[PDB]
Amino acid sequence: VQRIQEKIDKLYYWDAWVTKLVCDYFGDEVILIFKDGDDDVTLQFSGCYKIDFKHSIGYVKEKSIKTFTHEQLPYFLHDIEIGEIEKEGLKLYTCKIIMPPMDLDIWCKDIKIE
Amino acid sequence: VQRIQEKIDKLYYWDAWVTKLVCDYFGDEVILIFKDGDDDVTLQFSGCYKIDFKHSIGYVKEKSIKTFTHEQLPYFLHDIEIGEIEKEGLKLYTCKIIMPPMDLDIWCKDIKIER
Amino acid sequence: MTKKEILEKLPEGWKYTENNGFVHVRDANDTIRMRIAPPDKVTKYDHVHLYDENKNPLDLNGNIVDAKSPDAHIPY
Amino acid sequence: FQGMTKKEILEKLPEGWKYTENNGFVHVRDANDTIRMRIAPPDKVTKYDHVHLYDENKNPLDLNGNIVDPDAHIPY
Ligand SMILES: [Mg+2]
Repeated sequence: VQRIQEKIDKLYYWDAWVTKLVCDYFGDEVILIFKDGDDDVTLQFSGCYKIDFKHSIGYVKEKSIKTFTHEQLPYFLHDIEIGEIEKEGLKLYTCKIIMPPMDLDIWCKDIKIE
Repeated sequence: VQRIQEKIDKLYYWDAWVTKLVCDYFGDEVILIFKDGDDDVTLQFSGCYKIDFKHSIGYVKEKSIKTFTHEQLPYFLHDIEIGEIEKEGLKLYTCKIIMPPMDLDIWCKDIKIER
Repeated sequence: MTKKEILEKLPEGWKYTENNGFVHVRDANDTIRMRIAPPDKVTKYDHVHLYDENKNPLDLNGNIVDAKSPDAHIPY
Repeated sequence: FQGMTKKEILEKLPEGWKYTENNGFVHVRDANDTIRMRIAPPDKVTKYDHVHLYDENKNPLDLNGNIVDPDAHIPY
């Protein structure tokens, strides 16, 4: 549980801009890319069984995010928290991400940084 | 709500195989493509503020979905239900989708059918 | 037949799985070949679905039918 | 204009700049909707309520408007 969790902390992600957040393949897979200096850190969550993205209603989007420039994107990382749960005998990692102005929760089978 | 809901019902989506389910752009947008005979109906949810994708734990995925064939995809449409909510004065559509073995819940600013 | 007698006469190395009243059956190639389903808005009864190796809706007699057809929804 | 409280930062916002606050995070963006300023509660490595400052191209600035990568985490 915690090897990956402080392997994430070793990225020194705090306050980093997120450039892409994609949930694909029928919610099997989540891709989060944030910038470390000028480079791209990828977080990849595979084997997902729960994907829950909550955007703050206080932060009203006046156009589709796809037509934002990276200059207009507000999303930045505040806390990534890893955990472990078991549901009907299935053990799953959990990740809760405070990337204001949205909240993310993922129950996945693997987490890997690229 | 019911205008939107009965355009959806007149698609006859029931038991349709779902070919693509995408949530992109910081959860701003959901794309669901299902097959109507040999034709493809796309549902698009834009200006989304909540996305809740829940997969059944009873149905264990033994490999990554991306390496599935379309023949091995289990997902089919069983019920789509449209509703309405307002939170801190912003009105939003709610969508619940029973796509066994997944359940989907989406709070969006617009819903659009294309085909 | 009941749900148990359909499932127990399953072919070759066909497997299956049940989740919240849906049964998904796949053959040895893990191709979905059959579903047992509770009623929905348009089909008001517990039904069976059957599918060839290319996911086409079949009737009792193995003929491809329109997924929309009543014949695709086979009571038990 | 360095020594301000958060309340006067939000009240003296420049021309055309709008802002939004939610769960103790404030985003201020200029007339081009470019994010220029963010106020944040403490996290694991910064343990004080801080200001973030950003140029026309979203680069981190220090108190002096000089572009920075520590100094980027500005008390108020
Ligand atoms: Mg900081």
